[PDB]
Amino acid sequence: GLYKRPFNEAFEETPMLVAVLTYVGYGVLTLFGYLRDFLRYWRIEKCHHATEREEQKDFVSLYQDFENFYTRNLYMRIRDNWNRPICSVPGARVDIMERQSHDYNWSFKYTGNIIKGVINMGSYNYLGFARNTGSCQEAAAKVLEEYGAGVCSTRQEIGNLDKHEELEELVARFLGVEAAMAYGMGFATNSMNIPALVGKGCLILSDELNHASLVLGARLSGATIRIFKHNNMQSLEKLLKDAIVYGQPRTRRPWKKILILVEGIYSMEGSIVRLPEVIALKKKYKAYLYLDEAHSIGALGPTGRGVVEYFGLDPEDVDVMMGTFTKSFGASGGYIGGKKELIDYLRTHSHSAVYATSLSPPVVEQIITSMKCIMGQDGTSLGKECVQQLAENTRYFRRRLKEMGFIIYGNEDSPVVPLMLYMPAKIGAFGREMLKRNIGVVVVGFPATPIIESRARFCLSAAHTKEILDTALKEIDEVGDLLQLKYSRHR
Amino acid sequence: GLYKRPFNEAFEETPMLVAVLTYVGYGVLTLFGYLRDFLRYWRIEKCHHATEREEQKDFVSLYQDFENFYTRNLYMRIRDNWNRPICSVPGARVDIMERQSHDYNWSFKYTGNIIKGVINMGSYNYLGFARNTGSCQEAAAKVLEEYGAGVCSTRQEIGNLDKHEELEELVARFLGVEAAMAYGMGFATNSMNIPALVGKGCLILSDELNHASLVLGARLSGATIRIFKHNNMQSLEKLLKDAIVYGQPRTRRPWKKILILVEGIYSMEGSIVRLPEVIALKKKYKAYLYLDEAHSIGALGPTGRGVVEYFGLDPEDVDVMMGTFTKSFGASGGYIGGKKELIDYLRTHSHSAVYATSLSPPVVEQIITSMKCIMGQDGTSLGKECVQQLAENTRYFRRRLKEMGFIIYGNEDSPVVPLMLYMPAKIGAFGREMLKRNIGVVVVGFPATPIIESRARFCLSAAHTKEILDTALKEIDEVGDLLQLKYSRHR
Amino acid sequence: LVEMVQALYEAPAYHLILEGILILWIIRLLFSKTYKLQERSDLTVKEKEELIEEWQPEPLVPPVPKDHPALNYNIVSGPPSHKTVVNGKECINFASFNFLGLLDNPRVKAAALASLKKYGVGTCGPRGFYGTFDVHLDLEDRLAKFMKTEEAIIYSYGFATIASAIPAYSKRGDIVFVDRAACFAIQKGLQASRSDIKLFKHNDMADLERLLKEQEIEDQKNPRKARVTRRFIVVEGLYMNTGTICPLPELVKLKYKYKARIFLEESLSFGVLGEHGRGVTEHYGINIDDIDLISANMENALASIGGFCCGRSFVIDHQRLSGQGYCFSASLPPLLAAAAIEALNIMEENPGIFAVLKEKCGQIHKALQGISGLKVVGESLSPAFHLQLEESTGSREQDVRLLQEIVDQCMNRSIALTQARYLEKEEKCLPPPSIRVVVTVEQTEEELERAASTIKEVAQAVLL
Amino acid sequence: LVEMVQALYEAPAYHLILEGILILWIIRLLFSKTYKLQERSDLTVKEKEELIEEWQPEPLVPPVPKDHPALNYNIVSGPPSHKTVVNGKECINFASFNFLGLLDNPRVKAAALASLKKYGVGTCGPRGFYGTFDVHLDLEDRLAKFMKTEEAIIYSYGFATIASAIPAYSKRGDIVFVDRAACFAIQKGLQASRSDIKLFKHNDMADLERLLKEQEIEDQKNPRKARVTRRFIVVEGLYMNTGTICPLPELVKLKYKYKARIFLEESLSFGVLGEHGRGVTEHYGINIDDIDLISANMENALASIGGFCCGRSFVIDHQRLSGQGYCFSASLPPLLAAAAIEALNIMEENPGIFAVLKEKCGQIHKALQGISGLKVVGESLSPAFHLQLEESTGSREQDVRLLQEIVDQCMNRSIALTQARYLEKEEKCLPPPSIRVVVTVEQTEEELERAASTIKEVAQAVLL
Repeated sequence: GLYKRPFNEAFEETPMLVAVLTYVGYGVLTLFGYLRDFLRYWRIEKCHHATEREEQKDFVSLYQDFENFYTRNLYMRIRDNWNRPICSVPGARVDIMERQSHDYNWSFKYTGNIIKGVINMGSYNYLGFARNTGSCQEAAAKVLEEYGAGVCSTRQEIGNLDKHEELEELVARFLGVEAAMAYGMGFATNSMNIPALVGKGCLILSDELNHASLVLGARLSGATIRIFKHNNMQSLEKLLKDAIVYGQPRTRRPWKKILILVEGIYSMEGSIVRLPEVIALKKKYKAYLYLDEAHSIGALGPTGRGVVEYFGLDPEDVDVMMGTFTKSFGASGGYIGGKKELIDYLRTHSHSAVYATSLSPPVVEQIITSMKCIMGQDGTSLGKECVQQLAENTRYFRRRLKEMGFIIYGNEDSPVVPLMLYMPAKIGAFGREMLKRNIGVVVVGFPATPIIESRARFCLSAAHTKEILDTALKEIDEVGDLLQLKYSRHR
Repeated sequence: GLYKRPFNEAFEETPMLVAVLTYVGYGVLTLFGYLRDFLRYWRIEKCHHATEREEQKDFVSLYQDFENFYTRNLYMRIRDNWNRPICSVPGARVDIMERQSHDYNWSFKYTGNIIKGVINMGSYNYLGFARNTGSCQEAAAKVLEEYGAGVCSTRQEIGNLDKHEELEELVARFLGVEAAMAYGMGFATNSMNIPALVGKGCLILSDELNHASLVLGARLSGATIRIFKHNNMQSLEKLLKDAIVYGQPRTRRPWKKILILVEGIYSMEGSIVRLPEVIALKKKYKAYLYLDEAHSIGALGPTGRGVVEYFGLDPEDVDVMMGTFTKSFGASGGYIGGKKELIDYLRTHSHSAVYATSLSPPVVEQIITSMKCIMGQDGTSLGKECVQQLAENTRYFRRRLKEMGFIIYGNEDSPVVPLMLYMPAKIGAFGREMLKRNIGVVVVGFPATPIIESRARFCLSAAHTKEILDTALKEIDEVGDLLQLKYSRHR
Repeated sequence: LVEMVQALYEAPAYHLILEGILILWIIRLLFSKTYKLQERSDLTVKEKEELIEEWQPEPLVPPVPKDHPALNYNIVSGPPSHKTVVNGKECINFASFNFLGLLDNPRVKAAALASLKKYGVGTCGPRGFYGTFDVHLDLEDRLAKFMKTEEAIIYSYGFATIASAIPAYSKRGDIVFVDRAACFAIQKGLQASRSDIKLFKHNDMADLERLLKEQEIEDQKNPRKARVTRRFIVVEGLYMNTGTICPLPELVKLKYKYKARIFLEESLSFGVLGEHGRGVTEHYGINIDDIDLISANMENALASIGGFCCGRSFVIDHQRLSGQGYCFSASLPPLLAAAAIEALNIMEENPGIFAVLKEKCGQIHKALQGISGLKVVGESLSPAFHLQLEESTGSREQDVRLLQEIVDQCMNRSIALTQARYLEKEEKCLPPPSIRVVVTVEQTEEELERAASTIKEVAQAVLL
Repeated sequence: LVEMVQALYEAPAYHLILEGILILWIIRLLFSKTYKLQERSDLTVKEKEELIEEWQPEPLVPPVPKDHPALNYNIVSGPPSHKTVVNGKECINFASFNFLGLLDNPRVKAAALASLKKYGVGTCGPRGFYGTFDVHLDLEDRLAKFMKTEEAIIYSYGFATIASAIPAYSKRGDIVFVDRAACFAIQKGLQASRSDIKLFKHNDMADLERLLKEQEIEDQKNPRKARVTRRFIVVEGLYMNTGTICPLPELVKLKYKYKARIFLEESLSFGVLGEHGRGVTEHYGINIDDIDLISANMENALASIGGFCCGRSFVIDHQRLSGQGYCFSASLPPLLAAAAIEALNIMEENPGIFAVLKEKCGQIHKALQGISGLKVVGESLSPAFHLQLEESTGSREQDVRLLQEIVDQCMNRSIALTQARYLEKEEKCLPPPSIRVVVTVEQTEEELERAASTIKEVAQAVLL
C-alpha cells in the first residue's frame, strides 16, 4: 500500500534521568505503602474502609487484599482528579461542582459554591454537537413528546420501530456500505457481535492497544487470540505467515478464519492506523478486517467519513466497520456497517438483537439530525465549517505545544494530544494546578499505561475558538515552566 | 485376526556363559587381526593380495582398507566352507569337487579326486523337482530344440512370445488371483517393481529381516522407509498409527500411500509371518500389502499354494503377491500376481519389461510342466505325494533335533531348520566336521547375523527319505556331542 | 561405613569437591531420559508459498435459509404502548414489558424534557472523568433510599449490568451454584468469569443441598485450598424463561449453613412484587441485608434505559473500579436518569398500582385455563407468563410455526402477542417454544377477557 | 592485574573451585539463548480416531488411458529369428538383437542339450553356497581368456550386471562423470550409489575437460577432502540410445592427466567390433589394461541370458563379495552357460563374421540415405541404428503414432521393425522417438535392399 500524502508520527523516547527519577518515586511509594499496610493491619492506625458484617466473619474473605494495594496506597492519594461531577452541558465551557475532603481523599464532602467557565478538554466533543439549544434539541424534544423515553422490549419481538429502520438506512448511506445495524451501547456492540462472527477454531489478531470492549468480545468467543505490536506491519506479516503455514496449535489443521481487529485512532496514543498496509496484507493473505471507527468517524476526513475517507480508500475493502455515536454525534449508541448478508446474519444471530433493549427514540432522532447536518442535507454550510475548524484547531494546538518543548505522541492529524508527565507525583500536581487555572484535563497513570509513561490527554473540539486555545496554551506553558515538564531535546 | 490352528514358535534365548565366551573369541580375533594388519603394513610379512598397477600409484586408493578388515582376518580363515563347487544335479545327493589350499585359504588348488554321495542340505529343493531325468526335462529339451537358448530382445518390442503368455495365465490360475506377470530374475522383480508402485511422498514399512532385494527396491524409490520389529504386531500398530496421525515428517501432509513389505517364510530365522493379524491391520488402517512368497510358494500349504493357503485366507486380500520359481519349481525366474489393473500398469510401467531381456523358453517350459504336475493336471498323484512328504520330513527332523537338546529357531512347520552354534570358531569347525562325514550344510556368521547368534541352516526336501534323515540326524548328534552344541536347558 | 566416613573426612577438600561434582553429574545422567535425536529441519520459501496458496478461508457469514421466523421484524408505526399499531394493523399491546404504564405519563415526559433543556442528549464521556452529572448521583441516592440499602450503582445498559457485576467478584478458581433456567445475561456473566459453574434443578433445594454437600466433601479433602475459594449462589427473583418465583428463605438458610453468598436478579420482580414494589424480598419479608447483591434493570418497570446494582458499600464500591461496563463506557444520558427519577417518585407516591397489577394477573391467569393445546406455564403473581404446546410435535421448527400461526391470527383480530426468542446454539438449557403474555395496569377488564377468548378460539381453530 | 593474580593464588582451593564453577555457570547462561516455553500437549483418543478416519489413501495404481502404444504387445508365434512370424503375419526379423545368428546354430543347441542332460534346469542356490558348477568356472575362464584379461565374473541377469558393478566401487562422497546418453542400467546403477553425478555432452571432450578442471579447482580448495575422493568416468563403447561410438584414446589421456578411472560398457560393442570382436578397444587398438572395468551382457551377441564384467583381479575380486546381484541371487543355469561357451568357441573359430557384419551395416546405412521425413542417426559400423523424424511435430505422442503407422505398414509388407521404447517419466535425458533398425550376418543382400525400399516407400506414403 501507498500513501497519497505523507504519514508522519513522532514517539520521542524518554530521557534516562527522568526514568531513574520515576523509578525512585515508585519505589518510595511502594515502601511507604507496605508500611501503611502494616500499620493498618496491626490496628495501630484506624482503617476508614467498610468491613464485612459480623454474621459473615467466618465466611471466606470476599476480596484478596493484595489486589487493592495500589488502590489504597497510590490511587487514593490523588483520587480527587478523576470523578469530577459537572452540572451543565459539556461544551467548550463546563461547570464543575467543587468538592473538598479532610480525610485525605477517602471521603468527599461537597461545598455549596460551584466553579464556572472551566475550559473543557476532557469531554469527547469533536464537532461541537453537545449543545442544549439548536435544531437537534428541538427534534429530540418533538420525538420525546411523541414516542417517550425508551422502548420496553427487544428488536426481534415488538421493540423494532420505524425510527430505528430510518436511522439504519441513513447510517448505511452515510458510511457508503450497503447496510448497517444500530445498537444502544458502543461497548455492547463489540462484546455482543465479536462472539457471533468468530468461534472455536478461528484466529483473532488483536493490536497491542485495543480497547477493553474489543478484548472482551474476543475472549467471549472461543477463538485463539494473538497480539501483534502497535502499528508494526512487519509483526503483522510474521503472525499471518506463521498462522497460515503452521495451522492450529495442537493438531495441524487450517484455520477456519483469520480476523484482524484494529481501530481508527487510538485515544491514548493518538496514532492513526496504517490502513493501506493492513488492507494490502488482508487482501494478500485472505484475512478479514474489523475496523473500530469510534474516534475517527467524525473527527477524521475532509467530510467526516472516517479513516477510509482520510486516506481515500474504498469502504468495500473493510469487511466490518464498527462505530460509536457517543464521541462526535453527541448521543449514545453504536453501529456496525457492512454488506447486506453480514447485516442480515447479525440481525438474526446477535445477542443484542435477541436479548437486549433497543435504542431510545430521542437518541436516534438526535443522531439522525446531527448526521443530516454533517452531510449537508439541511442545506446549510454548518457541516463543513466544524470539520475544517477541528483540523485548524488540532494543527495549531499541536504545533504550538511542540514548539514549546513538550513531548507529544501520535500523528499530527489526530485531534487527541497526549502530553507526557513521566512521574507519579506530577500526575496529581498537573491535575490540581490545571484545575486551579480553570482548565479541565485527564491524567492517566501507571497501571493503565507502561510504567515510565504517564500522560495527560487533551481532546480538542470544533467548539474551541482561537482565544480559548490561546488561553489554554499560555496556561499549559506556565505550568510546564512550573513543573519542568519540557523534556524534549529536539526543541 | 484369528488362527484356525495353533501358531507356535520358539526362539530360545542364549545362555549367558556362551555369550561371554563368544565375546572372548571375537576380542581375541580382533586383537590378532590388528597385529596381522600391522605386520602386513610394515612389510615384515608378505602380502598375498593383488596391488594397483604402478601407473596408478598416484591415483586415489580404490578401496578403504578398514572396510575389508573382517574379510582378511575373520572371513578368510574359514573361507573354504562357502564357495564349494559341485558337478552334478543338486538332488538329495550331490557331488562336490574337493579342493585344498596350502596358503591358508588365500588361494585354492583343485585335487583330481571328487567326493560322491554327499547328503545335500544346502540346496533349496523343497519338492524334489531338481532332477536330470523326468517329464519336465523332456519338455524342456523339446522347447530348447524348437525355440533355442534365449530371446534376444525385451517384452515390449519383439521379445514377447506365446510361451510367456501361457505361463502367465497358468500362474494366474495357480495362485487364484486375476492376473500375473513373469520376469527372468527374482531379485530384479523386487528391484524393478517396487520403484514403480511407490514414489516420493509415500511410506514403506519394512520388516526387520527383509531380503536384500526388497530393501534395494525400497531404496531405489524415493519413499520414506520405517523398520518395525520382527513379527511384532504391536510395533506395526504403533508405526501405522503414528504415520497416519502425524503425517509427513517436515510438513504435516497426509501420506499418499502406505505399503507394508513382508515375506512368507524368513529363510534364516524360519519364522512364518503372522498373516491374519497383518491383513487385519491392513484392512483397518487402509494400507497396502506386498507379500514375498519366495520360500513358501511350494513348501507351505496342503496343496502348495503359499501362506494364504496354509492359513486358509483369501488371496484377494493380499494386494501384491511376489514369488520366485527358483526354490520349489526348480527353474530360475520370478513373478508378481494381483488384480488385472495392477498387472496392466506393471506391463506398461515396469523397468524389467521396458529395458530387460525376457525369460528363456526352456525355463518357462520347465516351470509350466512342474506347475502342471503340482496341480494334478497330469492326472497322477505325484503332486500331493511330495507336498505331504515334505511336511512329514520337516516334522520328523525338527522333533528329533529338538529332543536331542539343540536350540532351534522358527515355527514347527517351516522346512528350514536353523541350528545355533553361537561361537566364531564353531562355525568353521561344524562345517569341516560335517563335510568329513559327507553332509553339506550352510553356516552363517557375524556380519550377516547379530553378534551372539551364529547359525547353520538345514533346508529340507521331499527328495530326502527316512534313511537319509536318520543318517543325517545320527551324524548331527555325534557332532553335537563332539563340539558340545547342545545348549538347550529345556531338554 | 564409619571407617569410610573417617577416610573421606581425612581426604583433602578440592578432591572431595570434584567427587561431589561427579556425583551430581551421575545423578543428572540417570534421570536424563530425554532421548534427544539432535536434528533440525526447516521449510523452504516455495513450500511456504504453496502452503499459503492452498489455504482457503471460510466465508465470514454462513448463508441464511431466508425462512427464519426472526427474519421478519415487526414494524411498529409509533410508540409501543396501549392501543399500538403493528404491521399496519390496529392492536392492543400484550407484548411490551411495561408493567406500570409509566412510559406515557405526562409527568415522566415533562421531567425528561426539563432535563433535556438543561443538559442535552449525550454525556460525552465515561463516569471516570467528566461524565458524571448531578442527576446520576441523585438517581443513585434515590435507588439506594427506595430499596432501604446503603449504596447503588447505575449502568447505562441493562444487559451489561449483571454481565459486568458477576465477573467483578467471581474469579478463576471459585465455585458458583447457578439455577438452570437462568437468563442469558447471567450466563454470559458466568462465562466472562472463569470460575467453575455448577447447575442445579429449577427451584429444587434438594439438588442445591446435594451439590453443597459434595463441595463440603471436597473441602474436607484439602482444607488449605478450601480456605481460599469463595462460593456464590446466583438466582433470579422472578425467572423470565419460566415465570416462577424463587424460594428465598430456604436459600438464606442454606447460605448461612454452608457459607456461600447470594447474588439476586430482580428484573421482573423489582417493580411488581411486594406491597411497595421492592422485589421478592419484600414479598417474602426477608431482610435486605441477607442478600449481598441485587441486580435490576430500569427497562421493564421504570420504562427507561439502563440498569443498576444495589447493596452495601463494602460490596458496591468494588464495581466502580472493577465493573468493565462502568469503567470503559459512556454514562447514561441525563434524560433517561431524570425519567427514572420521576418514575421512582410516582411509584413512591401511590402503592396501589402493585395491588391492581396483582389483581389483573390473577384474573387473566385463571381465565386462560382450559385450552386444549395450550398450557399456561408460570405463576399467578408474575405479570409475564407463557403458553406452551401441551402435546409437542416431533420438531421445534413445526412448533414455532404453529405458535406463529396462532400469533398472526391473533394480531389479525386486534390482539398483539409475541413469541419468546432465544439463541438456539448458545442457550445452555434451551426452553421450549412458547407464546408470551404480559399484563399491565393499563389493560381494562374487558380487554383481558377479550384477549383470553380470542386466544382460546384461535388455539382451538389452529391446533385441531 | 598481577596483584589480582597473586591474591587469587594466595586464596584457598575450594573457594577458587566454587568461583570457577560459577564462571562456568555464567558462560553457560550467556550462550543459553534457547528460549524454551516449558509447555507440553498431547492429542486425545477421539481426535486420533477422527484423524484416522479422515485420511484416505490414493489407489495403488493410477487408471490407464487404455490407448498406450505399449499396451499392445507383439505376439511371436515361434522362435524370434530370421523369417519369423509376428502377429500372425510372416515377416523378416529386423528387430531382434541377434547380430551373429548364434541363436539357431545346431552346435549351440547341441551343447545346451548336452548340459541339460547332465545338470537339469535350475541351480537351486546362490554362488555363495552350493550354486557354483564347473560350467560357471569354465565360462568365466573362457571369458577371461577371450578378452586377454586376468579375471571375469558372470551375473545371471544382464540388467543387474552394471547396476550391481557401479555401486560396489562408487560410494557416497565420490564424483562420477557419466555421459548424457547413457542407458537406463547405468542410470540405475548411478542412482543406487549415492555418489555425486556430473553429466557431460554426448561425445564431447570439451565438457569433460571443463568439468575436470572445475573439479581440479575444488580439489585445490580443500586438499584433505580431495585426497579421499575417488573419480570415475562411465562411458559406453557403442551407445544404444544413439548408435555412435566413443572416443577412447582421448578419454585415456584425460584419465592419466586428471587421475580418474574408467568404467566401460560393451553391450553392443562386445561381439561386433574389432578384428576378432573384442569391443571398441580392439577397434581403436587401445591396450586392455588402460580400462579398469569392462561390463557386457551375453544377451545380444552370444544369444544367452546373463551378463559379465571383465578386468584385473584387484578390481574383479571385490564384486564377488560386494555385488548384490551376485551375492543375493541364484546363479545362471548351466544350460545358458554351456550355450555361451559354445558361442565363444564358434566366435573364436571364424573371425570373418565380424567383417561380413561390417560390410552389411555399411551397405544398409548407405542405402537408407535419402528419405524425406526420416533421418538416420547413428554410425556406419553399429549393427543397430535409428530412424527419426526430420521435421518433428508439436508433440511426442503424434510422433510415436506416425512412427507406429510406418511400422505397421512395414509389417504388412513382410518387414518386421520395432520402435524404441523408453520410460518417459524416469529417463534422465529422454531421446526422441525413433524406429530401430538392426543388422545381422544372416540377412542376405536382396533382403537388405528390399527392406530399404519398403521403408522408403512407406515413409513417403505416410509423411507426405
